[PDB]
Amino acid sequence: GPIRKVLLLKEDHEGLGISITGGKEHGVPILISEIHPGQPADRCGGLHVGDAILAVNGVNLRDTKHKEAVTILSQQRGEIEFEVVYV
Amino acid sequence: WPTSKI
Repeated sequence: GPIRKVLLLKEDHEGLGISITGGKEHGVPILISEIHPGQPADRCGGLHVGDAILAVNGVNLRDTKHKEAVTILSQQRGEIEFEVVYV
Repeated sequence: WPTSKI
């Protein structure tokens, strides 16, 4: 599908509300495997199971290992821009 | 593959 830019708003007491799988060491993108109901990704409306996370706040995640992506993603605060694509 | 909740 088309590459999309999606905005997520979260407070500091919350996580993103997504489960991710995949990563470069497995030869696949960082993939959303769950959107947790009522948490920030669900509330933002534009992120879905099966989306590959290509970048967050301008940081490329296309070639990131799983744990690298966890560190980068969990560092982001407040108004967070995602670049995603569903395949 | 591993899965992480974040």
